[PDB]
Amino acid sequence: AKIKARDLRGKKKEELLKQLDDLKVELSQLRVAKVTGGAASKLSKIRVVRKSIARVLTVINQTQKENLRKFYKGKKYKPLDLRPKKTRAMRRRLNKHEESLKTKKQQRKERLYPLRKYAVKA
Amino acid sequence: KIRTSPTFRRPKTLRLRRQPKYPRKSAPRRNKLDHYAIIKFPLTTESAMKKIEDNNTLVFIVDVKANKHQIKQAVKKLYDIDVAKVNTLIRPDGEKKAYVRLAPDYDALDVANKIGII
Amino acid sequence: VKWPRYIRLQRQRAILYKRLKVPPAINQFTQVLDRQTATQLLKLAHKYRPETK
Amino acid sequence: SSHKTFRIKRFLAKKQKQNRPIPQWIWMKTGNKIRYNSKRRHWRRTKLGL
Amino acid sequence: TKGTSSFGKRRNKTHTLCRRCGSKAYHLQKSTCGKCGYPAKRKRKYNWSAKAKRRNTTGTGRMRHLKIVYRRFRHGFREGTTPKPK
Amino acid sequence: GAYKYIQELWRKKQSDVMRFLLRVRCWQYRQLSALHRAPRPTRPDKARRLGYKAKQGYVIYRIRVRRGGRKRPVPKGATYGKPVHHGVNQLKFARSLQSVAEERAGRHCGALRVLNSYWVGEDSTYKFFEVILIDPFHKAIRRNPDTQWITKPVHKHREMRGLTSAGRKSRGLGKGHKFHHTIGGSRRAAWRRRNTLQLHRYR
RNA sequence: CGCGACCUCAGAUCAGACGUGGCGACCCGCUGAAUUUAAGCAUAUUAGUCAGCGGAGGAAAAGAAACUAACCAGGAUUCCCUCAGUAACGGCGAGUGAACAGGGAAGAGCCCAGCGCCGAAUCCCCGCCCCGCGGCGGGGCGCGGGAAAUGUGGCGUACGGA
RNA sequence: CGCCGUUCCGAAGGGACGGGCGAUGGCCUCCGUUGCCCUCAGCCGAUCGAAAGGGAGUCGGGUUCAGAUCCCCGAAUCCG
Ligand SMILES: [Mg+2]
Ligand SMILES: [Mg+2]
Ligand SMILES: [Mg+2]
Ligand SMILES: [Mg+2]
Ligand SMILES: [Mg+2]
Ligand SMILES: [Mg+2]
Ligand SMILES: [Mg+2]
Ligand SMILES: [Mg+2]
Ligand SMILES: [Mg+2]
Ligand SMILES: [Mg+2]
Ligand SMILES: [Mg+2]
Ligand SMILES: [Mg+2]
Ligand SMILES: [Mg+2]
Ligand SMILES: [Mg+2]
Ligand SMILES: [Mg+2]
Ligand SMILES: [Mg+2]
Ligand SMILES: [Mg+2]
Ligand SMILES: [Mg+2]
Ligand SMILES: [Mg+2]
Ligand SMILES: [Mg+2]
Ligand SMILES: [Mg+2]
Ligand SMILES: [Mg+2]
Ligand SMILES: [Mg+2]
Ligand SMILES: [Mg+2]
Ligand SMILES: [Mg+2]
Ligand SMILES: [Mg+2]
Ligand SMILES: [Mg+2]
Ligand SMILES: [Mg+2]
Ligand SMILES: [Zn+2]
Repeated sequence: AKIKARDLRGKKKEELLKQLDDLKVELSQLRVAKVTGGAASKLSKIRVVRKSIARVLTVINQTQKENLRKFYKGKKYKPLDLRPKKTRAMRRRLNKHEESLKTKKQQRKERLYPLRKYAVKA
Repeated sequence: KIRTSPTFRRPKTLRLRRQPKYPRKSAPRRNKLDHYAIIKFPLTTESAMKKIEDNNTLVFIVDVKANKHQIKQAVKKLYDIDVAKVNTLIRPDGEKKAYVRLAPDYDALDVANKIGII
Repeated sequence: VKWPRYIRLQRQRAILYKRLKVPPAINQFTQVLDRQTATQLLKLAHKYRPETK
Repeated sequence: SSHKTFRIKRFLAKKQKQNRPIPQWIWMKTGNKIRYNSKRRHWRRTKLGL
Repeated sequence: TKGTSSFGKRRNKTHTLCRRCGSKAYHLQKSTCGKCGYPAKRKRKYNWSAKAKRRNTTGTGRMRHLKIVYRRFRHGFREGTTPKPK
Repeated sequence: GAYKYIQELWRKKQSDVMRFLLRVRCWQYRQLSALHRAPRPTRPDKARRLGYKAKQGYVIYRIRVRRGGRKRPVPKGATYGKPVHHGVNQLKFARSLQSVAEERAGRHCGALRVLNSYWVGEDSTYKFFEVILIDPFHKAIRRNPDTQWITKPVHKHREMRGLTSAGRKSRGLGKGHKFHHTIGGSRRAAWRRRNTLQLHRYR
């Protein structure tokens, strides 16, 4: 009955919110136990329940972001958090298309005078 | 048409409300101070027991950021009781202690047994 | 009225062009067509306007 | 003083919690060298400076 | 009486904690930091104190974000991909 | 070919026509702020031969710089040294006023790139220059191959590193026997090369 | 009086972008001493150096001659060797002090304004369709909006060009 | 880097009883709300600056190992 992220992948949002609430109720009881003289087993359960709480929130956040990215896939403007991070300097670079652009004067020069392959006899 | 005042003032011009093409944040941030966050654990000292028995008061350690209204609403939802008032102090070690008094139709001594304090 | 600075500036610039001595090369442009000649000149020109986009 | 700012009352609280002896099970740790808390403070011998 | 006797009259603080660098050098009457220069936008720093620059340069702190960049640079700042699933 | 007539016209700065225009324009420029966004180039022909193009992303700024030399900013004129360094007046700044004008436009509009500048007027107190700047992120600039060079990070604040035409004139660059000071790209570069001891392994 | 153009100038939590701060070994632009040497010291030296301010990048800056030369000539920039502690500067004192040629490392060349000719042939942005979409782009369609004749694009730039 | 300056070279008001046009609503009756227009408008200086200055309104009794004009009991009061 341990919580594993794989088991949680396909579930609905409200189903995970319910599962989250049960763990949060459980942790609060354990925190009451921590000060009323609960056995070592209950104390050790705190860390197990805390990471179970993290796992559920992780799967909720991940699932929500996955669908937001699908939502904004075809959109021109996306939320700043859905745009590539990279580094600040790399985000300000000329993009792929802009770097490939050449003036018509340079395109004609390359067509008429392409660098050739040759050899010189020894 | 005419100016009855020698002063010239900037005329009022239309100011449109924002209509973003995209939201800067994809999703709202989750509430990190929900009810389970506000109430950390109950205090079980000798003076806390006196509060329960004599003053119909529960003693909780709560998040320092929480206010009285938040504590009152969290206590009611978590344990399904009614609260008369809340007194709060911040302890010398930084924790916030809440002196929660229950309505006269509630017995803090009974409620403590439900919570597990007693 | 105490007008904004930009209003005072363009009005005081119109007074300077009257107050100062304007060379004929600049002053030749104050002489212009009358409305009746400009209307005829503009109606004929209206018949040769460049084609729009 | 009694008159205190939240920021000062919070700085003082952290200085209060660091003023304790080390746990005694830290001694049995495998590669332990600490013998005691060498960062103990006394309100009278040395002052916090703020 | 400029010595021992005059040391008893000092009970008014000149500096307090600075909210930018955390050092007790925020002059209260001048509203300025003697250490970091707050509220000036730029950080106070001089080359006649090398020792002071190495006390609070980059690396002396947490490197919360800069040390993940050093990990991300070794893989070309790849984004939007994951290892092939089991 | 009007740009040819205008160029010749702006060479007769002591003619009655141009004296009148310079005088009233200097007056008008004097009633505005020391930094002022100009709707269009006052000198379209001079601007364009300095690189300006009449397309979106190019902007003009008029900068007013006080005329005169550099007074040493020492209290009460005391320099506390040897008589060789007692000068307070008659000292001159290493850079021109046009270069200072670009620097003041570049600092104000930090998101733009300063291209060049030119002279539009002066009186006893002020000199007036118009600075040509570029928005390096407008797509009329990024998508033009012939102006992509200035959108590079290596070209940030050209006016602040002596790279503009007006800025670079005070660096003593140039080819030939008059410019031995900057062999190596700069005065410091020449100095370091000429003042570094090369201690080869085998010496 | 009103209405309408343009010009100049404002206000917006208007749509979409961009700058700020840090680090600073190396790099560019400024500003810039005095200890010190001169057996004193003021020019000089220290030194365009320390300190101070600004701006960057993986390199920077420089760079395709308004050059060197005076030869039977070389041919952008940068670096190394040498030129050379030399020509020269200097209370001609103390001290300071390059370049050209020659040999190597590397090697790469180009683009505007202008003058002209092409029906502005040019550019940005919004809407819809296809593609691609974590470097937001390509194709198509809009009696869609704007910029731009106060000049965008193509040809063309001193080696000449049309 | 910045500094001077604090009303002095500034188009410095995002407000209001009332009225007029629409859009919506609800105890849809008739009243709200909202947008625009009309009308009216000095304050003339952002902001910071006192645990002794200005500044509404809490007193009695009991209670702890250590807190109380703060807890409990009783009786009041100001502001919205
Ligand atoms: Mg061309
Ligand atoms: Mg003491
Ligand atoms: Mg003081
Ligand atoms: Mg100099
Ligand atoms: Mg050159
Ligand atoms: Mg906006
Ligand atoms: Mg001496
Ligand atoms: Mg001696
Ligand atoms: Mg001496
Ligand atoms: Mg000297
Ligand atoms: Mg020198
Ligand atoms: Mg230095
Ligand atoms: Mg700096
Ligand atoms: Mg910077
Ligand atoms: Mg970098
Ligand atoms: Mg470069
Ligand atoms: Mg060469
Ligand atoms: Mg020799
Ligand atoms: Mg002599
Ligand atoms: Mg020297
Ligand atoms: Mg050579
Ligand atoms: Mg070779
Ligand atoms: Mg042309
Ligand atoms: Mg040539
Ligand atoms: Mg106040
Ligand atoms: Mg007070
Ligand atoms: Mg008082
Ligand atoms: Mg009461
Ligand atoms: Zn500080």
